[PDB]
Amino acid sequence: ECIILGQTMSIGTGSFKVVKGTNISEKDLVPKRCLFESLSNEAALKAN
Amino acid sequence: AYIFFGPIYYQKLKHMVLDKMHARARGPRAVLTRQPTEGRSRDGGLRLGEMERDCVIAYGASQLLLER
Repeated sequence: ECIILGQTMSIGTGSFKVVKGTNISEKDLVPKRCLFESLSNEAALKAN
Repeated sequence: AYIFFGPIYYQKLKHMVLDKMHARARGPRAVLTRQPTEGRSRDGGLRLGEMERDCVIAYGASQLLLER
């Protein structure tokens, strides 16, 4: 019922998957930030 | 070795290769069409039956099933 629907069968060759490594590190995946909320959270709690 | 030589009455039959070479690329009315003299001799043709579907399961080739 995968050759009728045109799907790949679960046995033989389609018993696994190949996926491609992105070869990326955690240094490029950083939340870059400069003076966004450095004071907008500071000037909202003074005596209120 | 000594070789057995002499005449034999041979005979040429029907069933030549010029009216049996049959091929097809894409679409109906195949481009290499044989002569239409079958006479209760439909031996499948350019098909892929369920007996041939069972042979490629034993190989395990899953990407040839979707292609054919």
